[PDB]
Amino acid sequence: MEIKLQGKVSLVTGSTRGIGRAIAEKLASAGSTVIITGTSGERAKAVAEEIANKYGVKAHGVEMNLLSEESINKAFEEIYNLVDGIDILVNNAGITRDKLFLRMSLLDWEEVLKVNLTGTFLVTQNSLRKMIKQRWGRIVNISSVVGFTGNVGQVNYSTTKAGLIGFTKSLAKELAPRNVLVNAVAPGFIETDMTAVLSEEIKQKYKEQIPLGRFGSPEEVANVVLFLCSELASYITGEVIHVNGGMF
Amino acid sequence: MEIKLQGKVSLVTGSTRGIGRAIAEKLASAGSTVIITGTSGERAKAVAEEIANKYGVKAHGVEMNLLSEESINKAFEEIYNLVDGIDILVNNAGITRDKLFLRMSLLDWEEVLKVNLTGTFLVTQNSLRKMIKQRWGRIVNISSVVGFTGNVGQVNYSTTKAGLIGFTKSLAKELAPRNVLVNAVAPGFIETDMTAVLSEEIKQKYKEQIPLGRFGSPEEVANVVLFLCSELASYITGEVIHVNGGMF
Amino acid sequence: MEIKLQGKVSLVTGSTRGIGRAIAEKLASAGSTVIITGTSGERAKAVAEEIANKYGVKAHGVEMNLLSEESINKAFEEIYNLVDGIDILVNNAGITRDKLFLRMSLLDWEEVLKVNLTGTFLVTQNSLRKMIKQRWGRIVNISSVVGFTGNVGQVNYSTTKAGLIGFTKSLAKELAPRNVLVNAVAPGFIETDMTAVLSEEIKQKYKEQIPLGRFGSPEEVANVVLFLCSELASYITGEVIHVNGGMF
Amino acid sequence: MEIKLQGKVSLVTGSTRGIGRAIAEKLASAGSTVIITGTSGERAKAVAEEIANKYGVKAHGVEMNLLSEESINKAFEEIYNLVDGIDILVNNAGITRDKLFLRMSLLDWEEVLKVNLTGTFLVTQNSLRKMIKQRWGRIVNISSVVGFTGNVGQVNYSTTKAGLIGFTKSLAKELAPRNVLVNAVAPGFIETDMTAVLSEEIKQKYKEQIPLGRFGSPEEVANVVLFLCSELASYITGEVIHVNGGMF
Repeated sequence: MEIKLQGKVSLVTGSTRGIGRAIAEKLASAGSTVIITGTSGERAKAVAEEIANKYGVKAHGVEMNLLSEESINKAFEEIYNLVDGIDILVNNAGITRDKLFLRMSLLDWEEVLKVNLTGTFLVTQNSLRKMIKQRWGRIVNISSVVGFTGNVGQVNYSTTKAGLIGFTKSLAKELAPRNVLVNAVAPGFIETDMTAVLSEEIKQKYKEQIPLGRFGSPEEVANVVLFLCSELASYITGEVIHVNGGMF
Repeated sequence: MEIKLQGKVSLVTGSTRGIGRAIAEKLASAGSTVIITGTSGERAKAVAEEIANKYGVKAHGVEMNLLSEESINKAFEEIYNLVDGIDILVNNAGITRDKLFLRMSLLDWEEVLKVNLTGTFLVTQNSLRKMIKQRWGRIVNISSVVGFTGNVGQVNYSTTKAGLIGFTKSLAKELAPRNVLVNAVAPGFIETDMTAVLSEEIKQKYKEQIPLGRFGSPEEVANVVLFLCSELASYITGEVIHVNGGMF
Repeated sequence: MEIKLQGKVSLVTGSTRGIGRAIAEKLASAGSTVIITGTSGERAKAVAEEIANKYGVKAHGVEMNLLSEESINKAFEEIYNLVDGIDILVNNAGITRDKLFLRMSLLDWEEVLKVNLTGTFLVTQNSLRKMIKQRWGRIVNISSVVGFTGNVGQVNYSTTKAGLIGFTKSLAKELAPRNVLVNAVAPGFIETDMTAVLSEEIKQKYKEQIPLGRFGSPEEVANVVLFLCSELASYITGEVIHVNGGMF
Repeated sequence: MEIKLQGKVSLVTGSTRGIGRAIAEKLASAGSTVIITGTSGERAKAVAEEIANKYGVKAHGVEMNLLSEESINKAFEEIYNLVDGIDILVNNAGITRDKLFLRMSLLDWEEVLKVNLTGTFLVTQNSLRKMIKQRWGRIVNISSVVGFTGNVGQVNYSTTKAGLIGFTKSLAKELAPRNVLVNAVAPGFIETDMTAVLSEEIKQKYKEQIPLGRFGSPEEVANVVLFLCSELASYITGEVIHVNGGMF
């Protein structure tokens, strides 16, 4: 029983590092052609080159700043000149602009909404063509346990991660007749190189909230995304899969 | 067992008609001073006057266009010159721009998020002062059953109604230490004057999804808001109360 | 705005103390006739008398052991010889038999299910007659936040509290056409006399999980039950109201 | 990227037909040794023989009537004489005893609870030994969309399917420190040979509730169970994965 994606093209936004990069590497490991995006076109192309060398797949990197509608449509013009179209979309790009509510600036609130909700809206609208035409497509939106539980200092981020669930369920209903499945993965506390700036004390505090007693790895999140893009998830749509070690 | 709000001041956005107006009248019937808002200041002041004559409460109407930060600030400058501060905030104002996803324009999407999420954000930030200082306050966010089930033609609206849940849960956590409770009410299918433009045909349809076999009235939603503003809801925060006749 | 239940008859199981008693007193304070039940008929009649003297309502106490179908039937035979019928049922009686799963005996498991689910089933079947005939009735099931989050040492109890949600949602659908509303209240950590046997140590701990920073009182849970039995909850059915200070 | 279970032993209850048989065949297809159970030991051994011939795996059939604690412990004595122990448990066995509530017999209620909750409790307790010892184990409980939405005529079944979620989350927390993951799969409307007795009319009615517009196949449910038993689900525990074509 193997999962193979040879012949498919996957676009993973915000994949020059962290969870997004693990997701693109995981899809590449299953045979998928992959499109890497980052706010830096140079870094995106560099990462795409590394992934192609490591797994031997066709990979392309494009600059895409989800704060700009122009940057997004422009990245897609480049994308459609490189591939026939997109079969799999993983809306991973997302930002935080943390601040206690009473003092959150309008810009901190709006940028988070602009990238996490509007950027996801635009990227998804631009990726549907081939999927609807062939009646096969997979869209996976990366949400967060915080969109379900709420989190102090992240009212903007939590609002968007919960909003993505409404986005996922509504879009899944609209696209279901075309066999394009739309789902969400909600990671809990995942270890990335950024976790390195946390004090041992704060980290143990977070781990205490986790029944498995450990942070998950980016690859463990990527594995669930891979499952949703596989033939094993053909009857799942409009669903959220929590990957948080038992925390919620 | 009496629910009384005499001495309290309630701001209900988008209350010149529909559910918003029913909420403002319900709070006034319990003795609350009320602030009515609408895109038409003239209309808001007129409604405030009718409510004041009907229930005998102190009422004020102010123009507030949630799409405009300047309008919001100007409304609050007027409010704080009329009232000592706000004890109760009901975030009811919201819009829909229904379109199938494949037919949705960036403005159809951005306008709905700007009013429903960003307008709610700004109104809430501006209404907290008195609640926090006195360690008592109630914020009720009006979501919708479609933020939970998703709905065809409403990917934008459903995203915002789901987003208000993450907003509610996160804000509830940040303000809980100050005893300011933040909850949401998620109405199902409610009969308003906007409902008459639908066929008796399409209405019987919608009713098919409702176990109680009938649409709810605006007053039935308003009654739940009243409950959340009362002493009976003193240990409830970060919660969503579904008022949908058993459909979800 | 007055919540009055004069002329209504409420059966509250397991109401000789704790949350059950607070619920019965709260309903009596709104004018309801109340029926108190306990494993000790003598104790139930005594409590009924105290409540009757304190609020001036018609109150009756009956012995009801939910583990025993014969006890249940005998209690209802007595009830229908004292009251015309039941308008409001609060399924509050329940037990815990805490054990780590690997240490749980079949009786630790079966007793908890027999009382919490099967006893609730039988009491409810026996209380519907008047509600159905008159097209008005309210059934409130007391669940618990652990039925939602799960809890170590409580696999049996959590199974029953989660089960009461499916019970509530299904029964709500079957009775909705008759206007008999079925809802659940899921208290978080509530301070009762059973609480004093815990260390100030372990209590401060539990409080750590609570945003409001305090345990709720039995009266705060009772107030929510009262709300569900009032005219303010006429469009709510098949719903769970969490009363946990923001923990879930 | 392949999923292989060679060397592992999987017990699937109620696997002589339908979804349970698809699940056992799917695990066998990935290389797992499989234990088939049914109320008829003869049919269980026959199915096990067929699966072993089709996939070439070690397979064993045992009679197990979940209505009897004696039958269950006895099946396990046979099981432990055939395999070192159990690495994967799929609690699939479940029954319905449909009846409108007001007229449901106590036996219809209790049998459903006895098999779906108590049988699952006992089977799970008997299967943990090897898992806890080696710090690797996967338990998958088959729930149902009806445990979440409720369903007319199935208050007993819905109660148990929702109860299994509390069971899953509590047990996941207790076993997480041992790396034994406990999850649930909630199928929606799945086509089995029993679906053959439904009128074309009723079936179209059900399909109308499904966005994908079709029933899922037993194999599509089995695929999700396989995912949860794979290395791709190593950070998932205490979760429910809905497999219902977008219905909920």
